[PDB]
Amino acid sequence: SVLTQPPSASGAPGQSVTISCSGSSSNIGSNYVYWYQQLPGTAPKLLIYYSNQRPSGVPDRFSGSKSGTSASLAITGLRSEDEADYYCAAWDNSLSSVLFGGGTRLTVLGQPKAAPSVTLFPPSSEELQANKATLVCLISDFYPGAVEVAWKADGSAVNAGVETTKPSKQSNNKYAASSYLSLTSDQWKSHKSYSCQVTHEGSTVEKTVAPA
Amino acid sequence: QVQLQESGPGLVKPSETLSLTCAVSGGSISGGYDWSWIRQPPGKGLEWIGYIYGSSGSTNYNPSLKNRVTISKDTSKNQFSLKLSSVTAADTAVYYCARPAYYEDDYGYYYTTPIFDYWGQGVLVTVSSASTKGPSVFPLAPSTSESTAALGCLVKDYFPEPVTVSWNSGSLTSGVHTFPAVLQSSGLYSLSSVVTVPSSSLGTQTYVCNVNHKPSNTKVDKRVEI
Repeated sequence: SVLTQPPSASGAPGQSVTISCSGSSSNIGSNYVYWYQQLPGTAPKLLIYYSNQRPSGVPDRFSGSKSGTSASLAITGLRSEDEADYYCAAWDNSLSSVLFGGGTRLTVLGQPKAAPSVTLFPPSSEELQANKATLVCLISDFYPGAVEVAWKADGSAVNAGVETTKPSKQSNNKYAASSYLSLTSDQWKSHKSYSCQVTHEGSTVEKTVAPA
Repeated sequence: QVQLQESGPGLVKPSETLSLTCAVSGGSISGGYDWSWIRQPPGKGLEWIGYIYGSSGSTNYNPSLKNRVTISKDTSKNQFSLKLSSVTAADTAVYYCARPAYYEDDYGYYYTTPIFDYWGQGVLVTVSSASTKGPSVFPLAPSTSESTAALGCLVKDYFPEPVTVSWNSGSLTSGVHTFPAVLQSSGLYSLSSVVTVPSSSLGTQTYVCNVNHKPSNTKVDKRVEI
């Protein structure tokens, strides 16, 4: 006995979307359903209780229902701020447990492209005294959430020492990422310049630093 | 103001026992509430662990945890706690404590057990056989390039997560961006926290990043100078 939700859902701004939750007679078939909304990096918040009731602060854009062994969360007048993970929950009489659905990640369509802002830091003199040199390339406020990051040494593609994070959704619905080029102090001073090149939606932004 | 706050070790070795507590304020632990633990593996979904009922001591647990779980409470400290034995990587998660609220249903009852209306901030527990490692903190010194200046702190080579960074003891909040950490091939994390400031302020204003790595009980306040 599990609660099954589609992992992803989407809708257009100003339109509606329905998120389904499938269970069995022992949980949804005989008990109230609860819904929870979770924004990135925050604790979940109660969204719906007793299958169709809203707590204070939840707009009537959000509505819940249940029929048989399934339940549904409907959201109308979709806004970009509704992008979140939505979980259903219910008590199961057989297992004597609260069950959660796997969660449904809601995407609101039509959000405009946003080019990344790129900031490149050379190593600090403190790290250089330890014979190490970490270059830091910070990438923020881009949309959609997919970038390619390449490093250059005197304009030649760097292979060793690159590590780049997955994109993570920011609170403003755009994305952030970072890339690290880990060098020795000798390698850093061995080239005239280093570059961090960030490609996003077919266009690139490149920053360059040089050992001064 | 009902408030919950988790505390406990961020690193637990495989096969040992995870132990966490939740300090409750703004309300007595003896209230008629299902004092609940819920967890969420990084990047995955919620899982209910169980509760202890404040006015009886009665407990109920998720059978997925297979008799590994004990939830207790302490009235003298106004806290409840979680013990999870024989942990594995499947037990790495952010652990939340939570409290229900009373909503009357159509027949006059409160069904509190699946209602989580007040949540703690959550505590990350990483189940790992690798050792704790405190960070080295280095200054990151400096549409636009120089009307504003990005300065920051590189928090290098730590384990496990998390690290928090504030700036000027929390007095500086505008323009702060603390990035998600990178996991390097060494198995150690690094992150960078940056604040964007008016370039004029680089003389008249001191900037200090307040780094906290609780798993190594280590705080570093690093002055960032140009």
